[PDB]
Amino acid sequence: QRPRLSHKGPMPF
Amino acid sequence: CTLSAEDKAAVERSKMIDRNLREDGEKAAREVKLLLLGAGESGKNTIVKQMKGIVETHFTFKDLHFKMFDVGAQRSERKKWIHCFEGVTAIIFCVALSDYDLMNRMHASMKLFDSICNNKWFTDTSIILFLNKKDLFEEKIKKSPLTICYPEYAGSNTYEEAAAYIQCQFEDLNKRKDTKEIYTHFTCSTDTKNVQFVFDAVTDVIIKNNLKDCGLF
Amino acid sequence: SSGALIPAIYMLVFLLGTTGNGLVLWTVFRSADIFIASLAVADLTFVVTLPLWATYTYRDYDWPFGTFFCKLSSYLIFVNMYASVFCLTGLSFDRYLAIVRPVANARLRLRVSGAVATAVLWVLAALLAMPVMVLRTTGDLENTTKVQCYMDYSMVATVSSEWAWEVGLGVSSTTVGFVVPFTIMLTCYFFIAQTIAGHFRKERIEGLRKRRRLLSIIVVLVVTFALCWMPYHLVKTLYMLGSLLHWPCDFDLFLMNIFPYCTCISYVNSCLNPFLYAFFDPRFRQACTSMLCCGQSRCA
Amino acid sequence: NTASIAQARKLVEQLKMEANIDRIKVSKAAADLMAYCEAHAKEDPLLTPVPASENPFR
Amino acid sequence: SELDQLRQEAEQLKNQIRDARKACADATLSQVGRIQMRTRRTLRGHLAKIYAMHWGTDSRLLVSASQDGKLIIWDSYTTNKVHAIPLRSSWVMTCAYAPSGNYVACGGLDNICSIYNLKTREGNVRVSRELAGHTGYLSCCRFLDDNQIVTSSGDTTCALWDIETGQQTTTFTGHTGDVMSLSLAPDTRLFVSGACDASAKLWDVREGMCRQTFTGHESDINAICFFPNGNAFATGSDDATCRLFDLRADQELMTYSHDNIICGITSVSFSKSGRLLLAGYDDFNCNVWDALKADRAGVLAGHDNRVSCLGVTDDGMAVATGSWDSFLKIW
Repeated sequence: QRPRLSHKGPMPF
Repeated sequence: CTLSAEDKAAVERSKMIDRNLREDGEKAAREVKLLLLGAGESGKNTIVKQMKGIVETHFTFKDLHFKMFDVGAQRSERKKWIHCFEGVTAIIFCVALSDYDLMNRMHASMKLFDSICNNKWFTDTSIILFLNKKDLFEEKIKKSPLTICYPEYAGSNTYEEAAAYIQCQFEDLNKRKDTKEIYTHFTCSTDTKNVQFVFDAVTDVIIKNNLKDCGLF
Repeated sequence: SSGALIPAIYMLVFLLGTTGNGLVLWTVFRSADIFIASLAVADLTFVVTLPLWATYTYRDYDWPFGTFFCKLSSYLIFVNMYASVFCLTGLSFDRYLAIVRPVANARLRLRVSGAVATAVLWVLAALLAMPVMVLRTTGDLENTTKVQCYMDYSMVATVSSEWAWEVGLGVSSTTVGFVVPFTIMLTCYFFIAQTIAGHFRKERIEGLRKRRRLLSIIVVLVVTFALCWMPYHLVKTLYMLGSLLHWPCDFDLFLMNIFPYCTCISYVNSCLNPFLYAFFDPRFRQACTSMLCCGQSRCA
Repeated sequence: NTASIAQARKLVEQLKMEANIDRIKVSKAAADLMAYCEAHAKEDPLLTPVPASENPFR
Repeated sequence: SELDQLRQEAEQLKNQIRDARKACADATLSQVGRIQMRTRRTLRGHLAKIYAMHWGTDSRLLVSASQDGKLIIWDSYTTNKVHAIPLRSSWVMTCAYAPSGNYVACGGLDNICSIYNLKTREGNVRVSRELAGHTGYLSCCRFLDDNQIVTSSGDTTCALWDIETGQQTTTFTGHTGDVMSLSLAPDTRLFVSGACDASAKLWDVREGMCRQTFTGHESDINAICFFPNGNAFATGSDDATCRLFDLRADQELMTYSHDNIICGITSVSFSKSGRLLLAGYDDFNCNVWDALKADRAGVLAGHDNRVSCLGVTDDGMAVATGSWDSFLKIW
């Protein structure tokens, strides 16, 4: 599992 | 702007005057003002000479500009002009140690210290207490103990013990121990450290004030 | 299980922030009173536009708001991270200019106090927070039939090197948002602590009670920030780096299982900032209590 | 001493000079104050405000 | 026994004065509307406490003596500053603006009343004279004319100067405490000076003799003003009461007391018709006492610190008050 971490929280990077 | 040429020139004049006032006000916020006070017939004049109505004395030490408002020659009510000096950086206080044998001069000096240190305008202004004429006291103490003027004293007639006792008696009259501090320096007629003691005490006051102000308390 | 916990935690920090920083903003309407006010605005703006993501997490993919709000709210939450960290650091450097060198540093505090630091920090915040709305769009993924909020990184770069773009952006934000400001704050408070320990004499009769309050507040002032903004960037860059070199399955899974909590820990400092910077000095205590008791009745 | 006696003479002379004054009944002075305060009520722009067209401050 | 005989003579004369005052009190002054004033101009530019203020005679120009060592001559109508006169000693406690509008006196803690010159060719304010001769701080300076000035110092004396030669023309002695207040009659023939021993005296500017003594206060007297017809004081004290003495009846007439007020008065001035008696208090507010019924008719709030100066323009159009926060407002 390697999903983007930006589509679950309010901070992309 | 619905203003003739004369009113626009007037507004340019007002702007120039505001520019001059703001510059002079930023300039006079760099100076350290020290109210020089003291009992009658003390070492106030010799301190004035060694450091350099209202008499001002301007001097500088390591790029810090001072001002010493000596309040001499005004025998009027203190409650009517003492609030002019609310905001000085510190209060210098000159007491003569040789006056304990001449009611009692030291008792009157302590009364004036009590009236000044506990005043309602000076609830945040430190005191730089000086004790002049230490050598004449040193010479006189070996002959007359302090019992003539300090009955509770049960110590020796030695310079160090008695000087510490007087320093404690004077620091005791401060009833606001957590907002103002009393810096005591034992000076004499020929002592080249007075300006150093004043500079160090003023730096301490300035730093503790910036701490109270920038929010750290 | 966390699907309801994360939204509830966001709501709890929302209620706390819009109360603490609200009261601070009400009571502050002294140098370092511009920075308190600026810090209060960042906390109120930072937690107010959260209930939108609070509701959104409840379904983890359903974003029942406009495509535009995926830009406005994300831009707010990023500009506010940067403004809050930048302002708090400017506040510590102003304290250093005022407490360590009070005589030789009058001119610098005249130049770079709350007059210019506020404008410049906010400009740098807005200028660094650009790639958060330039690259952020909205899409309804057919694999879930739910309108999710996500980033593309395609509106600017080629997909052939998308791994390097995300690496660069992730490393750059932490470097400009937690590395430099935290080092600056640590240096400033180390020197202020040396000065406080040097000036307040210990060999005094009940005079050192001014030496433990100040040193304790400095230590707390550094440690709160070092323990709030650290785990977030820690796990973030740990995951973005380990997933690219060589990693197992019990490591990455733990990182993904703990990130929705490291992103909730970085929201408690936003609520703590009043109780550490503004309601600590007894001046705001008295004025704020008088104001809170004037118009409010004596009986609940 | 002579200084106290001389100052006492000066004080008693001044205080006796303050005695030879022609007083009037307090009701008369009160009536005069009322009459003045009423005769000039129409020219007090703090007691009877002035219209905004005539007020020079705004 | 000359000392005791003269003391008994003084006591007998005091009894005679008291009985003569009692024999003239058949009634009181006690036998409306609410005022609301709004700040029009706020005059900014000072950096420390403001200690005095005086209106020009044409009702446009001000003078504001603050402890930066700077007099500023404001232009009330548009809030501009005409001049900014730097002082030679920043411990200023008073000021005045000449009736013709030419000179601006300014004194204080240096015991020296300096007289500035506003209208000269060289385009700047030049000191015209420095009237030395007092031994204590200077409290109030009033311009009788362009060539005479009355000063009142902590020497317990008021003294009429002569600007041309700089020499003290007459000296008024008789007070026992400091003199903190002064006000000239509308015809400029009489003074009143309030001393810090609860007494206000009536001087004669052309002779130097004291005529009456207004007693009744219980503390200092911080400020005095004349009734616009020239027959009533209004002495503001430190025990938080104004009083209106009457010159003809030689008796106190009314008191402005209010149990909610424990702070002393710093300045007092009447209105143009003589009905409103404004007053500036230590509690940062000003009140408007209905000078014929003793009731309050307003409050002028909006200062963050003590109100130290106050003066109603000569037209009655405005009331300018200054306060120790360096903001001079115009109601």
